[PDB]
Amino acid sequence: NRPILFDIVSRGSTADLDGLLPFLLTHKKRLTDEEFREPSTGKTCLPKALLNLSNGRNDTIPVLLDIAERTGNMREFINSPFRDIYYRGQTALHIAIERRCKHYVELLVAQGADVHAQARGRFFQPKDEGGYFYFGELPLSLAACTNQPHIVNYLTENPHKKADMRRQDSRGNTVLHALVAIADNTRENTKFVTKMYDLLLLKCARLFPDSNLEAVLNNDGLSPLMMAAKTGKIGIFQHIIRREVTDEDTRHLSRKFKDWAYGPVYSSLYDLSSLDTCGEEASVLEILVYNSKIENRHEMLAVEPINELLRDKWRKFGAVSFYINVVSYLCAMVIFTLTAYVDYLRLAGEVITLFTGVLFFFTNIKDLFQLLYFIYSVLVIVSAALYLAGIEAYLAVMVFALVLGWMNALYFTRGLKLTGTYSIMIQKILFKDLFRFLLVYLLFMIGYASALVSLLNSETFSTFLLDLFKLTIGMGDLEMLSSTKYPVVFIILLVTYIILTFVLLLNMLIALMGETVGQVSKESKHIWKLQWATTILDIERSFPVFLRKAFRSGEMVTVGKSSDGTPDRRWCFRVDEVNWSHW
Amino acid sequence: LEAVLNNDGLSPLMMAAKTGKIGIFQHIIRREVTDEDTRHLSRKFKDWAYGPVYSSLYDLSSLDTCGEEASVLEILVYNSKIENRHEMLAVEPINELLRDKWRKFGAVSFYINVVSYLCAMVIFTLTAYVDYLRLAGEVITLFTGVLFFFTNIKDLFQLLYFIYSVLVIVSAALYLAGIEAYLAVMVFALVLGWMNALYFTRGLKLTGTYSIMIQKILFKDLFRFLLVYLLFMIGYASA
Amino acid sequence: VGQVSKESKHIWKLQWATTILDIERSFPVFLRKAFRSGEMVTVGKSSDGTPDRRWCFRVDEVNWSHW
Amino acid sequence: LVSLLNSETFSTFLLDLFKLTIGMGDLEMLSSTKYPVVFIILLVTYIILTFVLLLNMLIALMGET
Amino acid sequence: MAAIRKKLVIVGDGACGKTCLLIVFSKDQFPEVYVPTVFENYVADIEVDGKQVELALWDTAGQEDYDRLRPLSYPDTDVILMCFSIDSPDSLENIPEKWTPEVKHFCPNVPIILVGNKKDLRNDEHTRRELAKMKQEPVKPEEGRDMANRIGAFGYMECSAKTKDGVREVFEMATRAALQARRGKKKSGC
Ligand SMILES: Nc1nc2c(ncn2[C@@H]2O[C@H](COP(=O)(O)OP(=O)(O)O)[C@@H](O)[C@H]2O)c(=O)[nH]1
Ligand SMILES: [Mg+2]
Repeated sequence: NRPILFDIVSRGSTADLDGLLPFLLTHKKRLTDEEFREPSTGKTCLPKALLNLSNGRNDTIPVLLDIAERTGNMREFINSPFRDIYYRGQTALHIAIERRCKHYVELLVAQGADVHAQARGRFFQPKDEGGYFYFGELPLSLAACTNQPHIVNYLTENPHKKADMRRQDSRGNTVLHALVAIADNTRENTKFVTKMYDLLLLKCARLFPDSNLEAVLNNDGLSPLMMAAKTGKIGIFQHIIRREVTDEDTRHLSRKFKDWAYGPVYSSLYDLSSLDTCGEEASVLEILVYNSKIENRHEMLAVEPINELLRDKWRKFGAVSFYINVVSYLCAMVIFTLTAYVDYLRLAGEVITLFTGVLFFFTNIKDLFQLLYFIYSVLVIVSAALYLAGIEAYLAVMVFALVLGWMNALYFTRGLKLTGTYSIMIQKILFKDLFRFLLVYLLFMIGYASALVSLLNSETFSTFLLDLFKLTIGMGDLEMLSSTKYPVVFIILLVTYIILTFVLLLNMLIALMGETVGQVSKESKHIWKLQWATTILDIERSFPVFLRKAFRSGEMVTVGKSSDGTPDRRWCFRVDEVNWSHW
Repeated sequence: LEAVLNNDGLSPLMMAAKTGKIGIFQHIIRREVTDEDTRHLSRKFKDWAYGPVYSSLYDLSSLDTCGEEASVLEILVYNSKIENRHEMLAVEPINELLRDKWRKFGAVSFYINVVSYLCAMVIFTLTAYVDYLRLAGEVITLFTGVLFFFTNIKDLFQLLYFIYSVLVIVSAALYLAGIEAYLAVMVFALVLGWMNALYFTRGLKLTGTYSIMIQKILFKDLFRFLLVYLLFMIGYASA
Repeated sequence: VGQVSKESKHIWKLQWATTILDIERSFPVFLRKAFRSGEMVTVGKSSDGTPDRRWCFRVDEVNWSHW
Repeated sequence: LVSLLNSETFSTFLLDLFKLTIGMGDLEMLSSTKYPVVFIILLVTYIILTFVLLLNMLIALMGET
Repeated sequence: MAAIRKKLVIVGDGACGKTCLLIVFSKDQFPEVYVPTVFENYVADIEVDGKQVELALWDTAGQEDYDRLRPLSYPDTDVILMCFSIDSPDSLENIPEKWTPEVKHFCPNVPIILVGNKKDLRNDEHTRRELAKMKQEPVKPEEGRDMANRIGAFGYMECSAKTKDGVREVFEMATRAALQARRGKKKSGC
C-alpha cells in the first residue's frame, strides 16, 4: 500500500521494490494515480525518494524511473506538480537541485523532466508576502541562487533541452533579477553573487550575441541595476556600476572604460546609460533618492560615478541657480506684504497678490513638509470670495497665510549649504520633540486651568485663562488670586504649575540634543547631501526636455567599434583619479 | 533532574535567570544534544531547512505567560535585581518572544488602556460643574476614583497613583458633611490625574524615552535640588 | 542622563516588557489561553511512545556560511 | 500686527512691542485693534517662534558649531 | 524570441470531448482504443502573431473523486475553454446554471471561449433519430451564438476531433485571448 511504498522509498532499499512492476501492470495502476499520491499535497513517490539520501546516494531512483518508463507514464511521473498552496508547483527537479545532487539533476534532465516548471506556492514568495525563500521560481534561477555553478552549466549546455536564460516568471523577473533579490550586504554573499552574475552574463552573451540580458525588464519594469538601487543591495549595485571585463568579444557589456594615462594620473570613462536626468527611462539616481526607502541610502551615494555626478551637476545649477528660486519666494513675499496697504497701480498689485498665491497653489498641485506649503495655498483661496462679499473675516485668513510665508523662508534657508543643517535641525525639533511636547502641554494646561477655576469657586474660565497667559508673560496682574475661595492652596499650586510646565519644557531641550539630535548630529553631513540632492533634482525636473538637453553632463564618446561596426556611443562622464601605487 | 526543585521552589534555569548568571542560562536555553537516547533532554530542535534559510523550534516549557508555574521571563523582569538584566533579553528565544507578544497585545491594545484613563479624566473633570444626568455623572466620578483605588490595592511610581486614590476618599465624607474644604482635596487629585497622563505616554514607543527622562530628573536631581532650595529660601527669608 | 543616554534603548525594552506583562496578567486564564504564543509540536516519539508535545515557538534564521 | 490693528502708527507699535518683549510695557496696541481675537494667539505665537528659534541656536551652537 | 508560458484549462460536462479535443491538439492522432479520463502535464508550442507561446493544458473531469480536487486547478489560470456537446442538448442549459458560477467564483476576470464539439454528429442519422425520440434537435448554431453573447464569451467556435476540423484555429484564438492582459482594474479601492 501507499504507506509501505513511502517507507520503502524512505529507506532506499531497491530490493524491497522487487515485484512492484508486476503489481502495477496487473492492477493497471500508475505511479501518478491519486491513491499513490499523498492527498494533502499531491506528493508522488519520486519527491519522497529525493528528499531522503544516504551520503547523497539513493538506489531507488533508477528503478522508479525504469518502472515509470515501463508503464508509459514517465512524462506525468516526472512533471507531476504539488497542488498545496504552501508548496504549489514544486517538481522533482526543484528537489534535486536543492539537495545538491548533480548526477540526479543530470538524470532527470535526460529523462524529459520539465526544465521551465514554475513553483508559485506561498512558501516561495518573498518575506513581505509571507514566503520564506525567493529564487525566481525557475530551476535555472534556483541553481544560480544556491551557489551551484556546475548545475547552471549543465542546465544551459545539456543536449536534450536547454533552459533559456531570458525566461521570465509570473512576476517577470529573470535570473539576474532573482540574483539581485537574494543578495545581501554581507561580504561573502556579495562575492559569490557577483561571480555568479558575471558568469551568467558572459554565458548569455556567448549564447545570445544580439540580445542583452540586462536590457530585459520585469512586469514592474525594473532592470537589475535599477532594482538593486531601489531595494538597497549595495554590493551588487556597486559591482554592476563598475563592471570591467577583459574579454574582447564581450567588451561592450562592461561599463567603466579607461581612456588614457600619463603616469600617476589616470582618467577612466564611465557609462551614464540609465543613470542620468532628462531621460525618458527611469533614472537610477532619481529612484535612489525618490522612492528608495532604503536604510543604506546614504552609503549608495559614495560610489565613484554617483558622487561626482552631483558635483558636475552642482556647477551647472547648484551653485548658480539656487539664488533665483530663493528670490522668487522673496518677491512673492513682498507682493503679499503689500496686501495690508497711484490707486490704479496699487489695485493692480493687489490683483497680483491673489495671482501670486494662486500661482503658488497651481505649482503646489502640480508637485503633488510640502503639506505646510499646501496649507498656505489652501488659505489663499477663501480671501477672494469674502473680498467679493465684503465680509470682515478675510483678514484672519490672510494673517495665517502671511505668517506661513515668512516661516516658509526657512525652507529656502535649508537649500543653502550654510543653513542646511540648522534649518533641518529646527524642523526636526519642531516635528519630533516640540510637536509632542506642545501636544501634551496643551492638555495639561487646560486641566490645570480647570483646577484653578475650581479653587476660585465658561466666561469665568475665559477670564482666568487669558489672565493666566498674561501671568506666564508676567505683564498681567494677579486678578484671579483676589477672587478665590481658597488661595492658600492655589498659591503653592500656581507656582508649582508654572514649574511643571517650564521644567518639562526645559527637559525637552535636554531630550532634543541627545535623544533626537544624537542621530542627527552623526548623519547630518549625509542628510545634507540628501537634502542637496533632492533640491538639485527638482530644478532639473522643472526644466523642459530642451532645457535639460542643454546641460546633459558628460561628453559623448565612441567607446569602440561594435559588432555591427558603428562604434558604440554611450554618453560617458569622465572621472579623473591619480594613484602612485602600482604602474 | 532539572524538574527537581529546592525548598524555595526554583529550577536550575529559573535560579540562573534570577541570580543573573548569564552564560549558564544561555547554555541551558539553547541546549542541543545529538545522542538519540537523551534527545528529549535538549530544548532547541531544528524542524526543516530549504538551503540558506533554517527554521529551528524552541521550547517554551516554563518560559511563557499564562502558566501555573512561575515563568522565567516574568521572574527575569519582576524580581531579578540583576546588573546584567539588560543582556539577558538578547538571547534568541527570549527577545523574539516579546515581539510575537507585541503583535497580539503591544501594538493593538495599548490604545484601550490609555483611553480608559482619558475617559476617567473627563469624568473627573465634570466635577467642578439635565440635573438628574449630571448627578448620575457626579456619582460616576466618585465611582471612577473608587475603581482606580480598588485596582490600585489589587496591584500592590505607583505610589503616586496610590496618593491619587488616597485623596479621592475624603471627598465623600466631607460632601455628605457639607464642609467647604473638599475642593482642596479635589484640586490635588485632579492635578495628579493630568500628571498621571505622563505614565500613559511612557508606554508608547515615541514618548517612551522622554517620559522616563522627565521622571528620572524629577526624582534624582530635581527632587534633591528642590529639597535644598526650599530650606535655603526659608533661611534667606529669615535674613 | 549620562548613564540614561547609553542605556535608554535597553531601558525602553524593559519598560515595554513590564507594560506587556501587566496586560497579560490582568486577563483571566481563558483570555490568556486564547493567545498562547507558538504552535504545539510533537517533537518526536518519546520513550513511552506518545510523542513529547512541548509548546514550541518557531524561530526563523538564515545563514549563508556553512551548509 | 499693523494690518491686524487697522509709518508713525507702525513706529508706536514697534517700540511698544519691544517693551512687550521686555514685559515692562503695557499692551497699548491690543486695545486699538480691529481684530484682536486673531492677534492674541498670533502675538503669543510670534514670541514663541522668535524665542524657540533662538533657543534652538544654543543647541545648534554647542554641537554643529 | 523567448517563449511565454500561458495556462489553459478546460471545464465541461463529461463525454463532451474535452480530453479528446486536447489529445487531438497534442499528437494530432485520434486514439481509437484508449482515452485517459484526463490529459495532464503537457505543454504545447504555438505561434500566432510573431510570438512563441508555450501553452500548458490542464484538464478537469468529474466522474469520480476528481470533482473534489477540481478547484485547485483554477488558480493562476490564463484562459478557459468552456466546452459542451453539440450532439447533446442537455449540456447547453447547465452551462449558465452550474458551470459559470464556479468559474467566476474561483477565477474571475479571465477570458472564456464557449465551444461546441463534434459538429459531425449533429447531421448523423442515429443522433438525429435519438433526439427526435424526445422531440428534441441538435444544438443549433444560433443557440450557441446567443449563448456566447449571453454569458460574455470571448469567442464561439466548433470542433471535430474525429476530422480534426477547426482545432488549430480554436486554440489559436484561445492563446490570442490569453495574451491580452485584461483591462487594469475596475472600481479599485483607494
Ligand atoms: N465519432 C466521434 N466521437 C467522438 C469525437 N470526439 C469525441 N468522441 C467520443 O466522445 C467520447 C468521450 O469523450 P471524452 O474525451 O472522454 O470527453 P471528456 O469526458 O469531457 O473528457 C469518446 O469515447 C469518443 O468516442 C468525434 O469527433 N467523433
Ligand atoms: Mg476525460
